[PDB]
Amino acid sequence: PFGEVFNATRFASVYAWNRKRIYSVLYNSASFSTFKCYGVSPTKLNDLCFTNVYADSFVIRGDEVRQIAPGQTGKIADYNYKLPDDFTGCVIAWNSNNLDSKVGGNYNYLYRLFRKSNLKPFERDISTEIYQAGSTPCNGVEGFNCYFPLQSYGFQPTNGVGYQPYRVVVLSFEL
Amino acid sequence: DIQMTQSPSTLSASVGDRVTITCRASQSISSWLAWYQQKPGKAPKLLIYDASSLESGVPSRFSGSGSGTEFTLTISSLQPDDFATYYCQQYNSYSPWTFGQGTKVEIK
Amino acid sequence: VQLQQWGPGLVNPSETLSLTCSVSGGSFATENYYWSWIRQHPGEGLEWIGNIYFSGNTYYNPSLNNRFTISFDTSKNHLSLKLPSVTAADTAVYYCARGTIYFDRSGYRRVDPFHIWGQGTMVIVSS
Repeated sequence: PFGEVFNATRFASVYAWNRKRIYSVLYNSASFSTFKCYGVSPTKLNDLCFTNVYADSFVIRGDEVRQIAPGQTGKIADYNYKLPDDFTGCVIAWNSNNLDSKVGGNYNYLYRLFRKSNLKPFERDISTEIYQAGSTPCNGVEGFNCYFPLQSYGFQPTNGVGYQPYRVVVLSFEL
Repeated sequence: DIQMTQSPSTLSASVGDRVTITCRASQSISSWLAWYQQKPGKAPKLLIYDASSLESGVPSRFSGSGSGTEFTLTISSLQPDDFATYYCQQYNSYSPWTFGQGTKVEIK
Repeated sequence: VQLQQWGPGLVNPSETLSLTCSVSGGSFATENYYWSWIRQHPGEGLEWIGNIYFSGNTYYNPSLNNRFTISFDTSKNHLSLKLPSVTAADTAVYYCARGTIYFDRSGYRRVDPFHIWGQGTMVIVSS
């Protein structure tokens, strides 16, 4: 049932990506802006069987699409999502400017920032915790080096194509 | 097999000016071209790929376009950090990969 | 991830050159990546030596007279470059890089340009 995943209305923020447990309709379509697979060929997917098929979905900025790949680096890859170096699956993305774009800005979707340690492959950190700081306790923001660990996107109806929102879903196969 | 040609060999400009560079190929290539920048005594870094795709983390003032046998690299507004050497490289699948001659930019 | 290089700084005018490149925080054993060697003569452009893929396949530069050699070392997870009988024209900087391989929607196989580079190594031919 891929329709539940590729046609849902509510999506999750990148710091709290959603996981699901489970082809010609996919690779014959032309709406998808990006379509890349690692370790396997899309045309050969009908000739194999697997026990597990996971689907992960979230929304990110258009400029950050390149970060969803094995061996990449950046804020999203370091603190929000991370693929192994021997990943096996596909990455799908398409423009979503007609949705998730309100006059004045959405400020609904968030992304983590100022984390202290890089994430391990396939893990999520969702709880808003005490603010990142130095050697001094912090319970607010006054702390000139104290910062709230989350930030919000500023999606608006008019912006550069690089700043428009994109919906992305990642498929994983394992037996 | 395949060969390139860059021009101009040397270029002079000033802060805020417009700069254009052209990379030409001997035979048609299906947009498999990239641009690199190298500072004196440092390893290069990637700016453009597929002749039109921008690299992650590089400023938006860089742009490129073209296909087939003519390509261009354009800088909208020169900054003090944009004075360096630039090279064009192609990674076609039917011939060995090769680099360009390079072009240099300096302050007027 | 970081790449480190190891090599001799001086070499006699007719001897064997040996370089080594490595990685930290990862591993070479992966069918997603590929490696290459680049060199640059003093005050000149860059030159491409060749490529090595997972499963040990290789692809060299025809312009060069297949003097070079690229190979893995699974006992140490290193990659090395070999050049015997060096001459005066072998003084340059040498780089090791990495890339990525993926499949297209149509089913073809494509490649990405280099995106990780080493610090380089300088070698001189003594006498």
